[PDB]
Amino acid sequence: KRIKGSCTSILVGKKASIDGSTLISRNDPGHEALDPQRFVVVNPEDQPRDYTSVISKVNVKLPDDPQRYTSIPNSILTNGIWPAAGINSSNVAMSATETITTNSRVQGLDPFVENGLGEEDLVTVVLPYVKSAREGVKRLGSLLEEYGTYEPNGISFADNEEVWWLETIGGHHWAAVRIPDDAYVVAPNRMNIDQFDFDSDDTLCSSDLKDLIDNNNLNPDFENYNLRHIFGSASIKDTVYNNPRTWYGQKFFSPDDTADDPMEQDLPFICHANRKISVEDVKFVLSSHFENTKYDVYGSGSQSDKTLFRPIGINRNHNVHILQIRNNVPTEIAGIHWLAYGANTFNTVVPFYANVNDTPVQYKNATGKFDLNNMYWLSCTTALLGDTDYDFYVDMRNDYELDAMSAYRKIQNDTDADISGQKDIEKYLENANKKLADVAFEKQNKLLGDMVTTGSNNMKLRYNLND
Amino acid sequence: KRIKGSCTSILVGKKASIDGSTLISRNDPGHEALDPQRFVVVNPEDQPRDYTSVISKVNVKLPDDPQRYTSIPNSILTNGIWPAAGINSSNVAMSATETITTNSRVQGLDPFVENGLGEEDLVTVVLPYVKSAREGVKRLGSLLEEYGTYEPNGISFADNEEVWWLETIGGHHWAAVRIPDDAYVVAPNRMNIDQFDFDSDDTLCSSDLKDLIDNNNLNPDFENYNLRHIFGSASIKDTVYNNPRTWYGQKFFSPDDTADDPMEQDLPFICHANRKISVEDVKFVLSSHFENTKYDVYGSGSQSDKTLFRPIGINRNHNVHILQIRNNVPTEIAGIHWLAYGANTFNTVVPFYANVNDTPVQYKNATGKFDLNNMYWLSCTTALLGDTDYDFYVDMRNDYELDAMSAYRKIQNDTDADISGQKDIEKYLENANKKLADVAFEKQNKLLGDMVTTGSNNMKLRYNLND
Ligand SMILES: [Co+2]
Ligand SMILES: [Co+2]
Ligand SMILES: [Co+2]
Repeated sequence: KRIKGSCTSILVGKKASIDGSTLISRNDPGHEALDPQRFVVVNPEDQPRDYTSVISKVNVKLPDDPQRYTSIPNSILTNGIWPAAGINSSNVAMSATETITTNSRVQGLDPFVENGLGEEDLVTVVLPYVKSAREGVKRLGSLLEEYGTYEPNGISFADNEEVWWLETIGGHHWAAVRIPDDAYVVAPNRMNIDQFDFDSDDTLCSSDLKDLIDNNNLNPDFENYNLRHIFGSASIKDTVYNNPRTWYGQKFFSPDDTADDPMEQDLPFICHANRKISVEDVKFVLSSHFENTKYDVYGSGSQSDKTLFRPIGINRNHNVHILQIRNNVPTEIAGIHWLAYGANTFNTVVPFYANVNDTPVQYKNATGKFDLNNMYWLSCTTALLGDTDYDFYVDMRNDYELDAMSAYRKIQNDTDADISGQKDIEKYLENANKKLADVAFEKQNKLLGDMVTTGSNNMKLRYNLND
Repeated sequence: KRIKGSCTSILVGKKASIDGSTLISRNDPGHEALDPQRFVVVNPEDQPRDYTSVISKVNVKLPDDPQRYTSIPNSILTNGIWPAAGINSSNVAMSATETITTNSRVQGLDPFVENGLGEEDLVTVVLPYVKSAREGVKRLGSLLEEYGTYEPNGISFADNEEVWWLETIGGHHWAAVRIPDDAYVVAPNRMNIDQFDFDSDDTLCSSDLKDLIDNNNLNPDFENYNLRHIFGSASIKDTVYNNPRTWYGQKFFSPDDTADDPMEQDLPFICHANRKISVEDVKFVLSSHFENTKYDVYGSGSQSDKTLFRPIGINRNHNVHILQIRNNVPTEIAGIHWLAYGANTFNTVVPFYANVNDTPVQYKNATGKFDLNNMYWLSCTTALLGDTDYDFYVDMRNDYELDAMSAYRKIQNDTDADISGQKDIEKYLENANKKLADVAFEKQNKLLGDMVTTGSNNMKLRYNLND
């Protein structure tokens, strides 16, 4: 047995969002436990042409024309801080942090390959060599066929037009679905793809997948093809660890199409919300642990409805990551990395422009010993002070996030609105990303001050007396 | 009154399964507690021609042409280790470990015969002399009429075409139903056969059964014949000990045709699933404790709608045995003994080929004192280590079972795919069986290492903390 944790992905098609962007997202648990959030640029320079896989050490030959891409690194690993997600210079987004499920019937036919690729390799070997989400699908599929994989994975791709969800199937097979423009998906650590039309333009798969199913008695259904019925799981672990997370998201976006059983094994894959979806919505769902009277995590009653469902995106590590490819803006400022910051219950997402060659100084320094001029330690301070009397800080937490998002959006809007006469767009965007980093810091500083100010004024008469 | 245990049987017709096989199954009563369980081949020589019944010592003369059959034994008795189930060289499967019920009106007419056959005799005196599921039914019926029985029993027979369920009735009578091709049955320790057509090609019974009923006011119903209404029980014990097990299986396979009362006395015998049934499905149901939200064994809060409704297969004594006769392959490799291994919450089923003259060296040795090279002792260790922190080990346990099953199926598929050019099929299958026993061992060995490794690092920062 080995490594890896719990993740929830939300995909939004370009007509399903409030601003016409595509959205792919994820929340992330860490394995060891320090979470300084960094984002990194990988220039064609730094891209290997003879790549060696992280766990398996197999050697992979990569094309010689890699695109610059921005990367979001991860946990403790067995070989270097591999990219979990990213946006390349063609505005293609990819995220490969969603472990899914399988079953023993297909594994008996196409087993995990112990010397295969793992999810740690996927962004590196796919993202720099494709100019569309759909190319991302075909290239990854072709690489699974060639090198195999030792894991069950779900991978999201997006560009300004399309969103694709790819699922690996056994050691070498795969299947993928184009999310409709007006649709959204909530996907936990369980194989998600349901009804599947091999003919469709909206689908892609191993060229032998249908024959693989038909010739080996893999299909449990009397009619049609449901890929997660065929290749996935419907286990006991799913009902408490995966399905309630799907259910919760679908209850939020589609309250009138979603019944009341968080354990349901056949919640639809593709959904239609009753309204357009914002970045704030996605952030909330990826942050929120089922909270209305039902399933806190936790407080006032019940706990006969509790302890045994799985919180999102809290257990914790709490990093929400949202990749947005916008429309109706010049293509050079379209790619946005909404990066987590962080941390505890005081996390926000900061909208960095992805189209840059260098990063704000904060994300290459240390992050050595405690220093309140450093964003990490300031966050840790705010985090720790937060659990003092935490529902004395619950209402100033919501104001903090609101006020910080507001400040981030002001910068994004001002930057977008003044793009037209700029002679150096890349430096222009570097400067915006540095304004964002600065206000993210200033906001948490204002937060530390407000907590201490009102805390010292409450602790003062939690000690009881006088007029 | 005297000996015996709790059993649940599941029967699947050849069009009801995912792979075109017939399935008969049972989970296994603990006798006392010796649960290293054997796999045994019985050659025609070792078959008595003058058989002596186990308890009653009555003498039964058997034909002189017995077929080779594989047998699955037990522990404690007053005489030996009788075969509970088996597959013969004609690919007929039989299982006789399902005690049922009766009533005083039929017993008042045809009492149990104190010196008759009991379930310990049935496989031995039926299986070696029949070439079809249906012949097994006719022979058992004839043997009950002749020697009588002291018990109420349910017996399943299968070949590659048909599945039959026979129920003994009083001292000498019996009735049997052919399970339809597209149907399945969940049958606990209660007389199961309901609506009954004497005329039918799909039924067999005592030639006087209808007359017995009509002439003795045995029929409680205004119209037609329901055999368990007439001959069986609808008792208080049935509502908590039998019916919930039936209900649970029917909820799992036929969720939209099954209501929500587990105590229901009139759940149908024959059922139609909403999907095709896998070996994995059958294993899960025969293993599973009634879970989720309502009634575990045991759990959530608060424990009186959580009950005297009892777990199958937790009492505990979890040996799942599935007899499969495949179609889809040559007849020489069609009979599969899915055998338990085992044990505690750490059991899997291994698909041993039944068409062999010898058994893996595993099931011929001692079974002496503690030795970690022995499958039994290795199993006890992982089992005991399992109840330290039982849901620190539950998620690596679901992966253990999944991963072992996959490795088994890989071997099964490879063995099957290369059968046509084999010159010594018997030696070929013995070798495959030895691969299976080995990998099952190897897989349990890897589990011990993984359990100890993760255990050694979690209880170790019961430090209560810090990096
Ligand atoms: Co067509
Ligand atoms: Co350009
Ligand atoms: Co039918």
